[PDB]
Amino acid sequence: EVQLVESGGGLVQPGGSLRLSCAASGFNIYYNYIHWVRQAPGKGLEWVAEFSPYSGSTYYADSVKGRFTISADTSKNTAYLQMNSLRAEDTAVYYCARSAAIVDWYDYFKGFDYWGQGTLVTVSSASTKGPSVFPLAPSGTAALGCLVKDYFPEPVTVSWNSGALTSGVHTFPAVLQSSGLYSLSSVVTVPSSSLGTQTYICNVNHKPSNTKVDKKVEPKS
Amino acid sequence: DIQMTQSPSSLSASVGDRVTITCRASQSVSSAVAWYQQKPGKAPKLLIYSASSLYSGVPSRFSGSRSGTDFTLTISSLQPEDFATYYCQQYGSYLYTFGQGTKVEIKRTVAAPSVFIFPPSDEQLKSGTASVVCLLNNFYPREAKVQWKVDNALQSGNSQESVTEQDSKDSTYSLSSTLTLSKADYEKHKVYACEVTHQGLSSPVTKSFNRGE
Repeated sequence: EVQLVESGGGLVQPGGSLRLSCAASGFNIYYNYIHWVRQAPGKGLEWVAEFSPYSGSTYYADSVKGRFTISADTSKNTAYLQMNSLRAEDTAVYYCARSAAIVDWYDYFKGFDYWGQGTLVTVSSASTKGPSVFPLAPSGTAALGCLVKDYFPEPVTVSWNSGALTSGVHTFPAVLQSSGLYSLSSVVTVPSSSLGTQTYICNVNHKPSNTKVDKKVEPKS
Repeated sequence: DIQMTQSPSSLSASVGDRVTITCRASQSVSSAVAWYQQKPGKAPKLLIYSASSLYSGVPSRFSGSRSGTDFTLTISSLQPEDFATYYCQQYGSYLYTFGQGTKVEIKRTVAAPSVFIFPPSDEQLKSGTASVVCLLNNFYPREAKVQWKVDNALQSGNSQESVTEQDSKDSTYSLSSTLTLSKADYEKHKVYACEVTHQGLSSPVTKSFNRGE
């Protein structure tokens, strides 16, 4: 079974460098075409590069020409994408895709057949900051939640009641504040009668910084 | 600011509908147009390749056709698993380009949002910043306007929105607007309001509060 595995992404500073690797299985990448496609958060797909080790030809999108170099190593059946002079707009999920060899000169391009799961690359001068979790005060059914704020980089997984409360939860997509840090909210809708007896604690998980926070929510006086 | 790709356009449809997404391709001789399907958090999946050929494993409701320069993707009977984002791909001048993106969305009756406004937690005021959030729970369509009012003064530029993905069964959306203020500016005003307008609201709904109950 053909599989494409991306790796190498993470946090990089503006003007810094990064090198992604696309380890392939199930097929020999030699005669085929390896591509790199990136997708900004909430945006569409953008092809950036294509490589064919048989012909050695490298083709890049105009938005990355001169900064991105695509290559491969047939010894390990792995392609590479070296990114130099990285800018903030280069922050995206980077997929590596495979295009089959030109077997028919009429149907010369038969689409990007298989894709990888993609690796996230964040270009920002911010530092890895732990999330600051704050409770959302709950004033026929009441609404409460948690506000996690000033964390970097993405993502953050939020659970409720150690993963036992799932019906009615709303973990919103994160927003990028002007300070370069991320901030999202996670609300929930639980009956007001069970607000005093049943305790509601949100489990905030930031794996980049290894910060586990369990903040309880209670109505103010 | 510097957007590298436009956001995916929306298309409201019901299950069983017949949809046809057109891809304007000036490179008609490059009839290698391919269509892809992408769902939230997942990688794109090849559906149509070489303008009209069906990829191995894709249901029969998907079809591709080319009429001169216009390439189309047609779903005969829209199914619950078909609501996703669809991209068109063109190969031209040694460059591969993807389309803008068409997000097929489930259509339902209009549902007014439930509004809740939450003052900041005192642990945050001690940090030096105030964050008032406004919750818009379970509404349709996703088009909603949130206006922050500080002492009956209309705000702009000191808030950020965030809308969730459509619910699979309710077909609803949820918005969270976070008004961020400093500890000094927050203590200088009393009433903070969150005005919400929607298609299902004949009049704007305001959920407000006073600093300190």
